[PDB]
Amino acid sequence: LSTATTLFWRPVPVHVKQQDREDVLEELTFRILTGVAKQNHNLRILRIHISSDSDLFFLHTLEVSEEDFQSLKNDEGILVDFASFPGKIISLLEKCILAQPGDSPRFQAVLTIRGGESVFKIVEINDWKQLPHITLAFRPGN
Amino acid sequence: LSTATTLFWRPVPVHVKQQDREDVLEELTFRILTGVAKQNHNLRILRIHISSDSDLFFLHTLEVSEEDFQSLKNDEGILVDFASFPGKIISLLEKCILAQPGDSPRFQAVLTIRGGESVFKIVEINDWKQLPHITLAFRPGN
Repeated sequence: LSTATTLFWRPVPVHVKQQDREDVLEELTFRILTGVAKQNHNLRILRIHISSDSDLFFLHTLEVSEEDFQSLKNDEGILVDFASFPGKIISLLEKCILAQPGDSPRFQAVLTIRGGESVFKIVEINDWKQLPHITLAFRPGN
Repeated sequence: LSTATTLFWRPVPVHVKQQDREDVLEELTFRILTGVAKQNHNLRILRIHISSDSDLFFLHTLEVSEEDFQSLKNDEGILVDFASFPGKIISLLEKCILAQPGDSPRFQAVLTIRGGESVFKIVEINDWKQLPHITLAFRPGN
C-alpha cells in the first residue's frame, strides 16, 4: 500500500475464543489503515490488523478492497459506501471499549480462532439472542 | 396440528421484495400457532402462516419442529428454549407494528420472494446496517 493512512490505532477488549482452549478477555491492539494499491491500478484497500503486545506471533489481518466490499456489503447487509465503512467499525469498537459488565444489552468483541483462520465479530447480547453487528474473516499474519 | 393453539393472528406492515417488481409496503396477515404433529412422532411444532386480505393466492407457510429448532438456535444465536421462541417472534412483530417511518433505529418486517419461495426477516435498521433479529424461510401456499 502507498500513502497508507492509519485511521484507528487503539487497544480493544476482545473475548478470544479458540478450540479446546478457555475463553480469555484480552486487550488486543487494532490498527485500521486505508490506502491505494499501486500494483493493482490504485484500488482502494481497507486494512485491519490485530496484534498482541505480549505475543509477537499473535497476528491477524483483514484486507478489504473496493471490489471485496461489494460482496461483503450484500452478505453483511451494509448500507453505506466503502469510504464510510471504517467509521462505522470504529463506532462499534468504541462500544466494546466502553461496555460495562452490568448494562443490558451488552456489546462484546469476539475473535474465534480456528485452523489458520479466524472470525472477528462484534455482538449485542440482549435477553434472548446474540445480535451480530459485524462479522469479519481474518487471516493469520500481516 | 391437532391440539393447536393460535398465539397471534392479525395484520402486520411488511416490505415485500419480488424479483421483477418494485418493493411495496403491504399489510399482511400473520398467524402463529403451536401444537403437536401426529404425522411427525407427536413432536411439538411452531407454525407461521402469512396471507393477504386483498390477494387470495398470496400465501406463505413455515413449520418448525422442536428438532429443527436445535440447528436454527445455533444459526440465529438464540439463547432461549423452543417454548419461549414464539413469544420472542411475537414481541418482534409488535415492534414492526408500532414502528414509524421516521424512527431511528427502525424495526421492520421484510419478505423477499425468490424463485417462488420466500425469506422472511425482522431487521433493526440503523444508520449503516440491517441487523437481522430473526430470519426464516417460508414455503408457498398453506
